[PDB]
Amino acid sequence: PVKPNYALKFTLAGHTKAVSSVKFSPNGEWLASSSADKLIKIWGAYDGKFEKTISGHKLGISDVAWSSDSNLLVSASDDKTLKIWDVSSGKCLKTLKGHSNYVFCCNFNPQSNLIVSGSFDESVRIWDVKTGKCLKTLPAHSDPVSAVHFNRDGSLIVSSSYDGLCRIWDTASGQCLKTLIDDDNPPVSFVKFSPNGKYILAATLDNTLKLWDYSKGKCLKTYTGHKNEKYCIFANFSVTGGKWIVSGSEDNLVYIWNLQTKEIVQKLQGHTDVVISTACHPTENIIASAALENDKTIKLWKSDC
Ligand SMILES: O=C(NCc1cc(Cl)cc(Cl)c1)c1cccc(Cn2ccnc2)c1
Repeated sequence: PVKPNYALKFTLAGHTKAVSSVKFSPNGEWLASSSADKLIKIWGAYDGKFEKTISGHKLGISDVAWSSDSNLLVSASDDKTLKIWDVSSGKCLKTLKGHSNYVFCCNFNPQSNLIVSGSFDESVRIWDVKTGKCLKTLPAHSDPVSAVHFNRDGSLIVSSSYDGLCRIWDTASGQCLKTLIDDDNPPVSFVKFSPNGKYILAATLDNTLKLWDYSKGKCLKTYTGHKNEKYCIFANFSVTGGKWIVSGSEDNLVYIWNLQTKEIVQKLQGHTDVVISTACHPTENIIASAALENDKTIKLWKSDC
């Protein structure tokens, strides 16, 4: 497989405002979406069929994340709070209060007993799932936080911000172990670990994605061609078939790169506004995508490799 062949299979309509994020469940059954319309929705991952709507937040939602057993959800909202949800019942189990401004990004750790979050108050907080109380507050940045992610065994946390920085945090201690500085520092709009945990993928608002060896502090790969200067766009590692890099773009397209050669191998067309979020299915060659206010739709593409 030197090139994939993703083609549209389903289009998922429902949200009455801009979509903010989409995520696949670990067991591979479901797709979850958050939106500016305060709502969370669940969809069939193979058939694109609507399942249910989960409500509660008093303002818009920017992000959502699955637990490892596909039974819980955490969400980050403009009401300065996070909420933990039981997917089956639709009940709100906990309401994480702490941040003093918009909560923008969230994630479970591999063990799924902890939750990390980033906020416009320029901080990162570590929460306990069962008690719902905050364990650590990290003075991470001097600008809004754009992304937070656990590594493979949950021992590390990576974060990014509009201040231009990427930082590695020890989960147990809460100490700052590393700070990534390039030749220049444009705002970092996204970051996350690699599946093997050796690398991080970082995006900056100068239309550029990069692969970093964080321990040795050097850039290994660079990916360009798309447009990204205003929005924090998600990016993924595609591992089920060919080894690609997936990301949205401000020109209403989904870009797919060959991880090694850094070549654009496929560009997906269909949306009518900025593509803000993408995700990759855990066992099948399926990609999900979502778009902003003028579009409001979610799309499911499938490939043979
Ligand atoms: O780009 C956005 N706002 C502009 C912005 C962001 C920050 Cl952090 C700061 C400023 Cl000043 C302006 C945006 C809004 C809603 C949903 C997502 C998708 N997403 C990405 C990560 N989590 C959700 C991105």
